[PDB]
Amino acid sequence: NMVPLNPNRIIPDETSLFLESILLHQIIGADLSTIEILNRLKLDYITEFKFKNFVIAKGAPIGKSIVSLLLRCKKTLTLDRFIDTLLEDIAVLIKEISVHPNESKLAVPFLVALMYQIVQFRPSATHNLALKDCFLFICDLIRIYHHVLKVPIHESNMNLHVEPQIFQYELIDYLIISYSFDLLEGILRVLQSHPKQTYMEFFDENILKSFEFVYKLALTISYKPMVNVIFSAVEVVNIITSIILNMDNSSDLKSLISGSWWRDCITRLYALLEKEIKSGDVYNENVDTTTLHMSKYHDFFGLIRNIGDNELGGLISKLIYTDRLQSVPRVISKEDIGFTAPIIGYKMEKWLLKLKDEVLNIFENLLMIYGDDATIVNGEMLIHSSKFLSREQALMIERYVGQDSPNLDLRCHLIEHTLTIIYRLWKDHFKQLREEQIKQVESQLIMSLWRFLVCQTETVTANEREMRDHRHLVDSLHDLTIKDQASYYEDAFEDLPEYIEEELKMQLNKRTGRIMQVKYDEKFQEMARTILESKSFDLTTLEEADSLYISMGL
Amino acid sequence: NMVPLNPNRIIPDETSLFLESILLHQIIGADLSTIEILNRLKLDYITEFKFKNFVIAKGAPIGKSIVSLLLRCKKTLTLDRFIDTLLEDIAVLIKEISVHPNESKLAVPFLVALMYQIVQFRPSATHNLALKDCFLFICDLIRIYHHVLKVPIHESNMNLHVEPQIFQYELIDYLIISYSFDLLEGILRVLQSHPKQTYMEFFDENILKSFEFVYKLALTISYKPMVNVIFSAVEVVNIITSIILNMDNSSDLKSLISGSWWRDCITRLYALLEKEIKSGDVYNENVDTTTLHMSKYHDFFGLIRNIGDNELGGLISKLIYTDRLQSVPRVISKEDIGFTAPIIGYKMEKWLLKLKDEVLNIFENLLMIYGDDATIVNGEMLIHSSKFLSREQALMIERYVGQDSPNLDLRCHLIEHTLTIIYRLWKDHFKQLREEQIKQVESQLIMSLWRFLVCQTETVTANEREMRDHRHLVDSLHDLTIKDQASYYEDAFEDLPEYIEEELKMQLNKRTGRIMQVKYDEKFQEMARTILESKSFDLTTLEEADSLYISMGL
Amino acid sequence: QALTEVLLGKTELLKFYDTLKGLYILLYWFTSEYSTFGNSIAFLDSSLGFTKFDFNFQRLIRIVLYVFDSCELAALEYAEIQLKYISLVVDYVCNRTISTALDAPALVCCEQLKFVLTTMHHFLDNKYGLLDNDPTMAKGILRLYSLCISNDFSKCFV
Repeated sequence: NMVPLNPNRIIPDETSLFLESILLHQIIGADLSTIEILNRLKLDYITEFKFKNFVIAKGAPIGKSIVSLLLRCKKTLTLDRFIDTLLEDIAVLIKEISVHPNESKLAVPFLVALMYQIVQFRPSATHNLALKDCFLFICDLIRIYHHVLKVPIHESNMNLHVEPQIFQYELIDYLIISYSFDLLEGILRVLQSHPKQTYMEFFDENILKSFEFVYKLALTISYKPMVNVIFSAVEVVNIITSIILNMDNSSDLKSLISGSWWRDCITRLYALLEKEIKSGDVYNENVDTTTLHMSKYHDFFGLIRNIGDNELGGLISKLIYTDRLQSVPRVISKEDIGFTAPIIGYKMEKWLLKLKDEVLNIFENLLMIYGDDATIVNGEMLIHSSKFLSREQALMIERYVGQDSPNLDLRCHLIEHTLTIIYRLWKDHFKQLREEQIKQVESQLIMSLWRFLVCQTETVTANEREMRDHRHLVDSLHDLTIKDQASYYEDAFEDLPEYIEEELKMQLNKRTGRIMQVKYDEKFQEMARTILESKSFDLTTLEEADSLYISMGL
Repeated sequence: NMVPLNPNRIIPDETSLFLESILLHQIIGADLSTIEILNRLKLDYITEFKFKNFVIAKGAPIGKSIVSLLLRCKKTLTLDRFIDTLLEDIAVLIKEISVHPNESKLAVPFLVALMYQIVQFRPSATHNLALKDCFLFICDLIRIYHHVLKVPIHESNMNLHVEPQIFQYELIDYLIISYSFDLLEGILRVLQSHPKQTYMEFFDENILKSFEFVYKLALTISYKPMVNVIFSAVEVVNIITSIILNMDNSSDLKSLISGSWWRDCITRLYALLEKEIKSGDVYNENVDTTTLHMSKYHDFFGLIRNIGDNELGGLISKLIYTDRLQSVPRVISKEDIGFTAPIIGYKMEKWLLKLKDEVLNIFENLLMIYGDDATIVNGEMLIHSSKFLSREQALMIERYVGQDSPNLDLRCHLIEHTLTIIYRLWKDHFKQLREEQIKQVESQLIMSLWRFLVCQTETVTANEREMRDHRHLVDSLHDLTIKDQASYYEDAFEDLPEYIEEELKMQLNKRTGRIMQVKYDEKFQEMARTILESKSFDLTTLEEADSLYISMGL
Repeated sequence: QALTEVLLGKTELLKFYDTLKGLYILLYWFTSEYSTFGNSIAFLDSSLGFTKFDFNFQRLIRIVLYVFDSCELAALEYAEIQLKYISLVVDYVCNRTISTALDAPALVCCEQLKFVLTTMHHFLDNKYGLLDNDPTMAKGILRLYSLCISNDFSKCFV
């Protein structure tokens, strides 16, 4: 009854698979593979490079030197030694390509994306000290590429837009910055995949200091923000707080952490969360720090997620002449880019709603870190989260219910989740919640609770019949979604046995009610009830609470 | 007592090893790897090529299209399917690069050498129908590249050597022809390595017809012979006759063979063997058809053997501009090539002596094929082999004993082996040996036998003492050889226990006697005795034989 | 043929040993130079450093590499017989050189060079052949580097 083994198990050579994946690695949008674009590269200022038998001549094909290193170290090293050999060698390559005044850095984005593909292929064998070395290299690499995330808010009155309208250097260093932060995110997720005993090798003070500088560089205040790198920079902090939660020896990590790092992160998180998401001025350039707007001149996918349309895709291919060995960039006139469909705006809104979800998610995570009170568990997550909850309910009701965009459901899931972020902060963390700050938010908290307490009346739904008319009114988009899923992409969605479309005509209807802002879930109504009704704080008196009960009836 | 197995036997991926060997494959002499030189290749006349998803654009990097095919078929095929996929695809590539008037064929030598590396890597998996297809492709490929081996014997009186002194097209097609014949040799040795039941899949009439044409093209008569392709062409016939000997069903092969193919091969073999080997005019250009002279304008190594000095290897590197994508060749002025050491001449003599050894070796082989008599077992291997034996004894004694070149021992091993070629032809094949042709060679046969029967006197050696003085006189070069072997390159040649240099003070002495033309081996003396003394034919009468016995004494 | 049933593990111990040893000596006879074995034997029939024994030997050496990866034995005598085959693989490629007067003996087949180089490299990569006061692998490495001092094959060595 024992299953018989395979006598000729062909375990594939994992470094051969890794090498082949390197060689055929191509980013999404460009014509040629990344290695081949590197073959189309030289460097006519560094007339010789060598670090460890990694000789690059003056007019040498750079990717040819790469593949020399690749094929050489393939015969020699095992997997992790091959990896970190490539990591440190291409790191030193990126290093002295960077630190030179006259040198163009066109190889650098492809080198960073190449190195990302190197890292993320097998995280099981990728070594954490190599992660640390590469990580600190990307951190001080971004403080080298310094002036990108520090373009000022407004131009001068005489800051002329007369210009050669060039885009090649801008494309180079936008890809450098974006791929760099993407690589930081990749390092930390593969370091997350490394086990829950093995972090102190990665973590020391220099990790936190370098990331603290580049984090203030990323979530900027007096400069134009790059929404791309904002995604990465907050996903980093997500991975950080996640592994702090999921290790046993969180004490060494939090003792390494100074609370200045916390309270400098949390202010930029608040200033991020107090921004707005409006489709009609995403791809417009507008007032700063209110509109996460994803500028037209940096619009591609990225290494992890495919964040935009990648209008710059063929422009990555036209960065090079593809019939020639060069280092200077091929031309991109800047304004040739650029009315068909604002679905681009809707999916960019979908990304930004997932972003604010991640912001309140890491708020949740850090509260679960500091179950105890601290400098940062201090009450401002009543204020800022309550402001967010109140605004994304009020102008939800004013603006969104009946706007039939696909983003309505996630935008009203934001309030559904930050209700619990209010709730467990209220119940389990009342000890720090100061008497002054609750009065700083006394209107909006109680009103936001009452916007769920008004939903216990239940005089809209009461049936099945008219509710599906209402979801024809507002939720035809999810009807399209579920017909496409039921028709193509789900095994269980065919030949429905008259118990599961029963579940459908329960859940689509409660979902479209949750869109229509009446008839939330009773547990969320109870969570809003057991803060306002709760006598932990005098939110209302009894002679003021009935003034709100009459505003339902009751 | 059973040895334990290995639970994690890492069988390497053999196609990964094969692919890596392709990618790092570099010919001996050029700077870059072969694939990397192919990366510097385009073709601006065939504006698009495609055979089986093998799209090549106009200015496309050709080796990039190769490595696209390589990495694509790596993930899909097993080893033999990967091989013959590459074989037919690069074959079609070579095909339409050839059949075009305006097209330069610079990719073709590297494609042929690449294909050779493809074939010879694993002969165990390489399939014989693919060998047949590739083989016929190389045969009609050489009849395409027709005029190379058909440059006339002499130039005209007004055939001016005013010329642009270009060498690049000459280098291209000399490498094409030479690598082509080298590939033919490789196909037939890997086909030899294929087992002794599996030849009829390879062999049909078209094999023999195509090779018969290219063989008459190779061992030319009215044209200037390239010695390189003569080596390959006779090694082909060696492999042919060898597998004819080493199969059981030789009858189907010899029934496929018409005797015209034999008697057209054997005439060119006779005309080859009736040439001379002289060091002082190897690298001179001289009278034809007597001096296998290995012309200066084709002097490189080749794919199997390293036949020359490879003066042209740096010129193979300088065939391309290496910083540029091109198809036209980089410049080689023809006479920049070209006093230190005629050791180059001595080693080229060593090659040519091995060549004539191979000629008489395949004579031996075909006699052992036709133990029975035929059109070609017909007596002319008394005449031509006896002429060779007599001349390489006579001017051996006149010219060589005391010339202290390293080639003396093999030049007098030629006579030692063609003595047996005479001998077993005499003993076992007397039935066809006509009464007329023995009188055509009556002088030289009996005189050649007498030059061994003079060595039964034994009045030079008789001791040890003076013989080592004689090997100081003529055999100091083998003393250098055996001191280098005794000092570096033999395990058994240290701490000699007084039984093994006892072998040396016999064998160096019999070797230097065999050089000094007195005191051959007694078995060779007996073989020369049992032809002349033998009454199978009246070579001498008894009253004429004593006239030769008195010329020793006796 | 008997080499293959040590894969299935039912092989003996001394019969294993002298099967490997008899394989080794049958290799060693045919790895000799052209002067010892001439054209008397039908796979050494071809001259010019280029025999039928070439590719069959390159087959069987990969077969015994596969057998050595198949077996798992750290015996002292197994290390002793393990050094023997790398001695044989350097002796196979030394004697087919042209063997001139005082210059380094130039090879004939760069493929046979690459075969012995990659063979002893794959040998060393798997921690194979370790024994006390034994200069055999050192001799092989030094002889092949002496072949590849400064010729065109030095890049082939590296």
